Amino acid sequence: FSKPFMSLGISIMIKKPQKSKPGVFSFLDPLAYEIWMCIVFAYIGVSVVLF
Amino acid sequence: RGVQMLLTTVGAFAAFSLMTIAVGTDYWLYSRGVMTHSGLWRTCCLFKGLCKQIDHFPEDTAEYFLRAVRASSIFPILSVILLFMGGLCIAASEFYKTRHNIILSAGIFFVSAGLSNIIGIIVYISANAYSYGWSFYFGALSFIIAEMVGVLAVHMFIDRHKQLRATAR
Repeated sequence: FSKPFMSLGISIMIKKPQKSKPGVFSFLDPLAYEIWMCIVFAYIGVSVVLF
Repeated sequence: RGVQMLLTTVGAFAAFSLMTIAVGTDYWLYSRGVMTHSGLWRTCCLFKGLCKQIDHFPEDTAEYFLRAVRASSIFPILSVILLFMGGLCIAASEFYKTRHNIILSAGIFFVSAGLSNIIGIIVYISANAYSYGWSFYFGALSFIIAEMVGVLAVHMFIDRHKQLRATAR
């Protein structure tokens, strides 16, 4: 054999994750998409109580 | 005059009908081991076609109390009974209006029935721990119509009280 011209080794292949961040859907992430409806319902109910 | 009373009456009737439809079936949706609908009494799969009462209450004391409330639908059934009682009171107050103060108690009972129905919706949403049924949205819309009908009823009551106060002088 001659001298090695190209050195190499064992590496790791991943799925290469990108910045796949949605838009308006990212806003209502942290609490729920269903507790907010009960919040608005209690809002209009308390307004009914005040009126 | 009669137009607002008739609109309030048909709003209460539509709210009672949507509350009955929310009691009936298709309240929620939950994917079993395939999708399956539920109406707070029995679950029905989307083999296919069979239905059974899947409202089993067993598998601190606050967890047992919340499970007891979520069992057998203590809040929304009494809420619907109070809505029917408020509708009967509004029907008794529509014809032969002798006492001009029963409409206030009927509206207070109607607002309390709406608040109890909202509390029962909160209990059923809390006990759910993937989609939702159409009768849940129908019950929410009936809660909206009930709130608007309560506002219209107390508006007509304060208008009648102001008319009686203007006629008393």
